[PDB]
Amino acid sequence: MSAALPSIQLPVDYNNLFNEITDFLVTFKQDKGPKYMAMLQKVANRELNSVIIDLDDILQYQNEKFLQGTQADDLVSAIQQNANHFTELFCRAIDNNMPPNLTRRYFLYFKPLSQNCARRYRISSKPLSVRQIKGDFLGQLITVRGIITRVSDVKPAVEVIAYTCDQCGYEVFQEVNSRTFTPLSECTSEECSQNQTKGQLFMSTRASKFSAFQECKIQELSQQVPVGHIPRSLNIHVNGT
Amino acid sequence: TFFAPDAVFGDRVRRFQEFLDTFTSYRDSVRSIQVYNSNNAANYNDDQDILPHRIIISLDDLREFDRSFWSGILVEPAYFIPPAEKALTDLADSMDDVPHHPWKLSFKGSFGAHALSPRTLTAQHLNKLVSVEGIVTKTSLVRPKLIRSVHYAAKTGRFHYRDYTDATTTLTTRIPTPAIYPTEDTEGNKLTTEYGYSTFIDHQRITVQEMPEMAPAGQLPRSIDVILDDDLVDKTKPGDRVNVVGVFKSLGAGGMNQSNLIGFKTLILGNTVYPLHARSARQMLTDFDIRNINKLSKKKDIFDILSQSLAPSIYGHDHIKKAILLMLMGGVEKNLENGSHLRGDINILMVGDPSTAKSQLLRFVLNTASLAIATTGRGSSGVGLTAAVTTDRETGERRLEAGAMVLADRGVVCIDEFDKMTDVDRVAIHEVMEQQTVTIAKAGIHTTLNARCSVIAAANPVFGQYDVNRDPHQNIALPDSLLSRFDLLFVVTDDINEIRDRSISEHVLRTHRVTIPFLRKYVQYAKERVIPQLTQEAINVIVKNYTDLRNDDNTKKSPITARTLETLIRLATAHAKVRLSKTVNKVDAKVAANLLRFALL
Amino acid sequence: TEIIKSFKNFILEFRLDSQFIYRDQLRNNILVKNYSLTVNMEHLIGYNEDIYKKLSDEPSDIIPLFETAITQVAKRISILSRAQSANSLPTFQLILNSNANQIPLRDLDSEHVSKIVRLSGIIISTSVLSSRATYLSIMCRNCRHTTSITINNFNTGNTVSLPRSCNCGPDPYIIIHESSKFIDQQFLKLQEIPELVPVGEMPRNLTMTCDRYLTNKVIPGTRVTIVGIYSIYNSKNGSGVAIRTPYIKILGIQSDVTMFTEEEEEEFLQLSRNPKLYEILTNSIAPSIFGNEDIKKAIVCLLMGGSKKILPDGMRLRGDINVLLLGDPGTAKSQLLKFVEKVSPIAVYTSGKGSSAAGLTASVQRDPMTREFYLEGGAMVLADGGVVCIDEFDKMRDEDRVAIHEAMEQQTISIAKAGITTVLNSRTSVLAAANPIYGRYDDLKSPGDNIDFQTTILSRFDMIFISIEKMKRYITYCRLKCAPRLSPQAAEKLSSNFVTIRKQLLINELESTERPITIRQLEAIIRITESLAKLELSPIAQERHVDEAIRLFQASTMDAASTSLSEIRRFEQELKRRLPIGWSTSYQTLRREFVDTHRFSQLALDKALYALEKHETIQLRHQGQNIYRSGV
Repeated sequence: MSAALPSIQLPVDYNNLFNEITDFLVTFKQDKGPKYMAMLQKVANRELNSVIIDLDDILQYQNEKFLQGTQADDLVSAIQQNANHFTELFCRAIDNNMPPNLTRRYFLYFKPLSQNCARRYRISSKPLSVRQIKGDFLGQLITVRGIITRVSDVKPAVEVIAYTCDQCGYEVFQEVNSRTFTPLSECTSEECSQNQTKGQLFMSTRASKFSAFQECKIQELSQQVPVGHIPRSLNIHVNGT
Repeated sequence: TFFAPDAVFGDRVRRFQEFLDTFTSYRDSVRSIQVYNSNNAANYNDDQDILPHRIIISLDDLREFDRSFWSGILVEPAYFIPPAEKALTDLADSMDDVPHHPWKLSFKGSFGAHALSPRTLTAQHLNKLVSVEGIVTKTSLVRPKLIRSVHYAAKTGRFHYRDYTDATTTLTTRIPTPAIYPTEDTEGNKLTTEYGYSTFIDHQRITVQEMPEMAPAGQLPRSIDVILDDDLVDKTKPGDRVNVVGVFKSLGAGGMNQSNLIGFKTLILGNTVYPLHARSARQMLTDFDIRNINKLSKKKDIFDILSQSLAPSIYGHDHIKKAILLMLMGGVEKNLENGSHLRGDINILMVGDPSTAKSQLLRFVLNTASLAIATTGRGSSGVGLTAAVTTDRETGERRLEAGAMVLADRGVVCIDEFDKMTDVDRVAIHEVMEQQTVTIAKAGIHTTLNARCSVIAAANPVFGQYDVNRDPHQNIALPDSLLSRFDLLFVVTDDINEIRDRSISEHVLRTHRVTIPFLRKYVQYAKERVIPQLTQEAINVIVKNYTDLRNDDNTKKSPITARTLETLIRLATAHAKVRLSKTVNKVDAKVAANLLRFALL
Repeated sequence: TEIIKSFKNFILEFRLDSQFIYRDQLRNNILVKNYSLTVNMEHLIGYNEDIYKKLSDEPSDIIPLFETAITQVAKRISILSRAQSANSLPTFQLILNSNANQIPLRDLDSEHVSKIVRLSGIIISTSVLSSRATYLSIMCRNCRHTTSITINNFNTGNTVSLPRSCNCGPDPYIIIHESSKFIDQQFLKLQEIPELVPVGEMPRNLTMTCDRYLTNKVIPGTRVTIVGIYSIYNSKNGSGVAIRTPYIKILGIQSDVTMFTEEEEEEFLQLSRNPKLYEILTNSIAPSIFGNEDIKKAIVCLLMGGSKKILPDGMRLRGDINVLLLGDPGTAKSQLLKFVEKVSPIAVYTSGKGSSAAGLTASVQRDPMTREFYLEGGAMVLADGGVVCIDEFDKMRDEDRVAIHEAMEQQTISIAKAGITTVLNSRTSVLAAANPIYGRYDDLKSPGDNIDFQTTILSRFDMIFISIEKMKRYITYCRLKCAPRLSPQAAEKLSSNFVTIRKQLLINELESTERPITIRQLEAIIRITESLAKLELSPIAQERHVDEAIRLFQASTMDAASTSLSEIRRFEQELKRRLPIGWSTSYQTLRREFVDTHRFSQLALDKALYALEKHETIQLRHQGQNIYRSGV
């Protein structure tokens, strides 16, 4: 309903952006095959598991697209500001062009700009103190520096769980979070729905989406520690590659 | 569109236009804030190539400007406040519109009716704007708290919104609406939530006791918690002494809701919340008393008389008595420039067979002591410690409940059965005493907190009465830097002499059948005024002594350290304070010498 | 209505020479922002008779009209003040206190309901602050309709609940806690007089409720005199059919029988003439108990009290002391406890550990309802200003044991728990009957050393070893009436005594004889003499009167009668020059050496050792940690 859960317009426009993504992607210039294309086939050759993104070549892609217009929408300022969507959406933009999220096989990482590229002139990376960390940076892409403690043993964490009705066939994909879950039963199969008899579903381990996360807590460099107080610590999320 | 603008609200905002336009002082102040942010924004972008939005408001203005808006906010902060903050955010938008938040206010004041302390509070003060002062405990360990919700909706694109009103939201409460977590839009399109769009705010809530100093003679303390968020969060440590501006909330259903006693959890929101300074009494010396001090200060023998004034009941130990006095005084305090602070105060310790009144005296100490807490053996938990009150209390901000020493900072800590106390504590004591501070990493809030409290302790002879003949050490029984740490170590003996005994029992019987009132009075003024500083007059005497001390004493007895020296220092400075002298004098030196000797011998 | 105008004129016109009180008192309470006023209802019956009876008949109606009649002037005064020279004004709370007609708590008619009643008791558990929204603004959620509910008087009924109607339904109404004004429900529970006179029964107690300025004024254990409103709540049958648990709405409260017939004083003074009075007294106590004469008299001087000196500074000497009955059975002490328990005007016999549900000490128990707190009570809280009878005193929980040793000296217990730091007084005097351990050998053992590892308990304890229904009355009589004082000649006599004492006794202690002499002991002797002079009731002591005490305490000393260089030479030399690791040298090896040196007693062994850990031989700390239960 309107007047409940309002909508609010924002300067952010994803439609054109996603296009812009497809444009820079594998259609790229500075780095005969464009870097993303070739890299993409190396993955497509099955050889390369993860994909590291870099914003600098995006900076270059824009100065290419700025000048040398038409004026193109600024991804960086939008990425660092959100970037969370930018992950998944970027992923879709890619998945099309290759030499769904269930079958991806590749990991996507990004590398922030400091840099000489800052010096372009062009923030996303300001190595920061956990003190310097404010609870207002949530969702921002940030770069920081600190002492590694903890640094954990990777364990497979599952993303989504596949059960199969085998009566209605189909599949049951249950995403999973936090520590624990309760396995689903009966059948949610749209065919097993409204039937007098719903199929019974049992999971299949080969199907489901699992991941090895790897955990760490980081502590203030302690030179950065304010004169008083004590050095702070911070948890961090890492998975896959 | 919501419930549509009310000329209630409209006139409230509109009415708050001229103010703040007059007084225009704020009008530029906000601009300053913006400026600061802008400049910092350029520093991040161009160089490698911040400030809060609340602005204080003096309540003095309103009375002149608007008595009814004055009175209204004071009484009905609920109504007046929100529209005002709106006006603010608007003018803010006006100042610099082009480039692309609450924009709160402190509400300075000019308080108040509505000036009351945590002891005297509610029920009429309920849901009015209030200013209360007191100590900070049990504090809190902030938790970040989330705001407004955002969702992407495919294939419809678009977006959603949501908001969340905490029980702490606003101040005066409201009919609460649970919003849960928006998902699965109707029509049934799922909603992909988005962060970084969705705003959040850090969260914290701390408890405030009524001012220990201003506390009544004796009774149970009555404290109240307040929530503080984002900007307000973390400004002060537990054990800080502060006055808080915030509204009185009743928030929560008081049991009438679920049909199947106590009611209506109540709390203070924010707001201004100023940290304030206090010494390290009350009292009132008028003209006459201060004069009395002044005249008396001239009296040459005054110090001994003082030293006598303490022990109506106690024979002897005038050395000790004098000692206590000096404890009350304490050699000023010295914080070097960009360097550690010299401890001014002295820690004292007494050893002897029981019936020494050691227990008894300590009470007398506590009495005129002007604070502070007393502790006996074990004792604990944490003594001075915040315990890092878990969990939260309230909102998710994990409280730090300031312990004895922190609370006793500025004050006299009595340690009874000091021997009994656990070494576990003792480790800390090393820090507290010497380092003069406490540090807490526990879980948790990572902070070092300052307890400046002075120290005295009484502990039994190691075993039985054997203290007397026993070797200077192992009579001790609590090595070691312990032993070093107490500035003073006193060995009292219960050994008997018939003559002495008669002398006692006379006094004793008489008891059964220089006025102390004036004492603490004489104390406070002396305390705040004035610091003797130091004089090369003595310095020689002192070094002479000290060298004699390490020199001949290390043969005689032990330990003699630089510690010994500093103790001398504090000692003299205090004696000057007793003298009231704005300077140090060599006589005072002779005294501190005499005493230290007595300590040694 | 308009009787209020009579209350306004009562606030104004009523004047005692030279000054009308209520006008001034109000003018200050507002200046104090007390929002409170204190009435003596008798003074009203003085100024206006009809209104008084009008009130005592059916106060439930009237009281609010008072409050309005007050706030009506309070506005006038409020404005006249605020304007010259420098809303929101709530209805004031008035505290009416009448000293006039007590009611025995055991005695309350159903005819007292909803009528003014004055009676007193001992507050057991002062319950526990709550929030009462007595003005509460409500809103219908869907209807968006708003309302306000105001509840003037209530039990804890619960009195009022939200309406069910704004489709919009079920109850749409939503509390705005912005606009509501909440009050404190203390919900104190008044217990009657413990000493008198159920005497066969668990004494009955009443529920009270205290709001606004009436909350928190009292620590439980404080004897108080309540003016309140007899009332009833249905509650929930714990009952039936139709029984409604009564309760006392309390307004206001006057915090704190000593009066007796002339003839009692007469026969008293007659007995006072008795030369054998002390002797025949000593004959009255232990009719059944054969002998124990030192004990027999000891009880006597005990009950007589002693010197209580508040003389500046706040240091207050106390009376009177402590009693140790410890010894083997067949001494009758346990029964005798019951006996004095009888004789003592206010007495509580608790042997424990506390019993059974009663905390041995003042305890803090939340009134579960109203939440916040109430004094759970204890032996001392209830026995304050009186006798306290303890047995199996060695068997007591450590937790309370501390509070004992502390309060015993200070007469005051301090409870810092949670939001309540209050320090409470026990003027109770404790007499303890311990059970010694292992028998006569404990006398062959050092006379002390029996208590925990700490004779300190003994150090605290001072004394270590007629129809009586009248004697109760007499005891009370002498107790309240006279404060004796001491004669200088006796005083010096005492000086000589104690000098001979600590002197000769130290001369005895030159050999490190295991056993003492305290100034405290001296003061004990003092309070004894005061006890006897108050037995003689004389404001003044006699030297002979003392001479008795000297010898009696000398007997207690006899009871008290019945080598650190050597033991530490042994232990220390052992550790130091024998096995520094200590390994191989533990309880076995000392058992050998000392066994083979014929000086070991397990108590002596563990005594020298506990001394070493306790002298913080931190090596002895370390060995204890390891070699001890490492064993050898």
